[PDB]
Amino acid sequence: SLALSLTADQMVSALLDAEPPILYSEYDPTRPFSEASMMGLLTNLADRELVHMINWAKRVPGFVDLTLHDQVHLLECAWLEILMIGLVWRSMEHPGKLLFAPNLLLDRNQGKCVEGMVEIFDMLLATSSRFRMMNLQGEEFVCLKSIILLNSGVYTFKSLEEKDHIHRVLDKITDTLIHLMAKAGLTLQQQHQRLAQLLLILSHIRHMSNKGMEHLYSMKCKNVVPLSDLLLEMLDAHR
Amino acid sequence: NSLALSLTADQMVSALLDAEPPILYSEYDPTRPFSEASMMGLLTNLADRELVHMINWAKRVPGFVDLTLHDQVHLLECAWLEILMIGLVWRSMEHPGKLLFAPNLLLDRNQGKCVEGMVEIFDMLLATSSRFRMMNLQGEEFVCLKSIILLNSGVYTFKDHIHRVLDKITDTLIHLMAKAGLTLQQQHQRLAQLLLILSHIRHMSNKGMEHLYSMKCKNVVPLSDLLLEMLDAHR
Amino acid sequence: HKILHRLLQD
Amino acid sequence: HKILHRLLQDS
Ligand SMILES: O=S(=O)(Oc1ccccc1)c1ccc(-c2ccc(O)cc2)c(-c2ccc(O)cc2)c1
Ligand SMILES: O=S(=O)(Oc1ccccc1)c1ccc(-c2ccc(O)cc2)c(-c2ccc(O)cc2)c1
Repeated sequence: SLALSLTADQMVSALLDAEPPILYSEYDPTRPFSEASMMGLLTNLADRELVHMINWAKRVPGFVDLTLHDQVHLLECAWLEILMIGLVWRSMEHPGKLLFAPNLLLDRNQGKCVEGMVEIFDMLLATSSRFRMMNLQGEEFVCLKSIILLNSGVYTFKSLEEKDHIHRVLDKITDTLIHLMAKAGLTLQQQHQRLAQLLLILSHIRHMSNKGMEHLYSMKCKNVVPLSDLLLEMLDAHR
Repeated sequence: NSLALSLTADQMVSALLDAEPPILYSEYDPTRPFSEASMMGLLTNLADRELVHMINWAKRVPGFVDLTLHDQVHLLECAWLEILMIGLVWRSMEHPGKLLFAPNLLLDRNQGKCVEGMVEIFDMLLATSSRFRMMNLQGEEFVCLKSIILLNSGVYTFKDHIHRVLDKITDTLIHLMAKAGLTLQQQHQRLAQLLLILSHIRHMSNKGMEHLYSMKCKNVVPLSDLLLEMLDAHR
Repeated sequence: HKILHRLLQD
Repeated sequence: HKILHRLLQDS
């Protein structure tokens, strides 16, 4: 395997070079908002982000070593977690707003246009504000996003050697995060604490995804917002 | 100022160990064959009684009493199923392939199929228990993880106090790993492994909460007022 | 009122 | 058969 031979610095540069681009929305400022229109813009946006996410996942160290069936399952379980942490990341410098796209910046007042969507909006905001207080770095973010990809579906799959390889890569990413924090001047006590703080946030990202996933069920059944063929397939993988 | 922060690592461990709730028993009827109604009857009765012990355990968690009553209610509401699940997983460690709900109630996955959707969460619980087994999770580590869940799961749905306690527990976890002889690299690797399992415990609780809400909607078994109130504020 | 309130104060 | 399995498989 190549991923296991990589140094921490090589891991970071590989992860940074594989960053997907920040796509634009079809949002028209002159046009007025409806629950169907806003969710349609978000659904159109996420459906395009998924294509880049799929090709970004191929670039994550160790991901191609996995069987194809495990690649499907990892992405099927983690796709909304990854969309959400990317959303939260690019929203750091915008307090009280979620930057879904450079042309789609929303506050929680506009998130109330969708029923029940206000509660998850506040959690994303709190997560984004939390990244601000921590001064989260881009090198730490790409580690966290890769951890989600490999971790969120590993305990829900007789060759169990697939999980050992995943845990070895996960351990390598932990080594990477620590290496980054040590360069920033943090003491060993500060390194462990920050490391714990970062990974605890992933627990909240799992919670937001689960909640968001069940909200996407309702819109599917409600049928007011059409869902793309790819998102429908990613959806019923959870339900 | 909170007393929990002035505690040392060993003082933290002892306080958590001393506050461990007891392992309760299910009803003593020998009918090992189960139906959907008798399965959920035994579990809801067991979990109701565990909840009373959890609430008194929570008050003993260093730093938890320093919070307002409203903040305490919020954390327990958000974390209770997670805490039940990590307790179940913990005491199921030495029984691979089975879940020890009580000493007199040890179930395998074939019995999980009695209730719709139980088997999916059952397997996740078994997977978590085997994961703990392969890691050789110690009881001192377990009580730290459980208190982390209590203070973390609801912290972002509300401030520096809880985060100062969370750092303290992290310090305690590392302190425990340093005593057991782990190197520096093994310390932060194991810390990360333990905390990532918390993401899956959160996942299992979310899916578990969805199904307890359907059992409420299905009226398969009468639910207690306390359980119904815990089910609320999750919808 | 919540039962949980009563149980925490006891 | 899935779109996801297809996109992953493309070379
Ligand atoms: O279930 S939510 O909580 O509901 C809302 C709706 C509006 C405002 C706030 C919350 C939520 C939140 C975020 C997203 C989303 C969309 C794009 C993206 O890149 C990241 C997240 C999405 C999302 C994800 C995928 C979709 O196809 C459509 C929407 C949903
Ligand atoms: O969501 S489960 O997977 O099972 C299903 C599945 C479908 C429909 C209804 C329930 C699950 C698993 C574990 C528990 C439980 C109970 C006690 C305990 O100490 C730990 C876990 C519980 C639990 C928790 C609280 C209760 O009042 C009753 C049961 C539930």
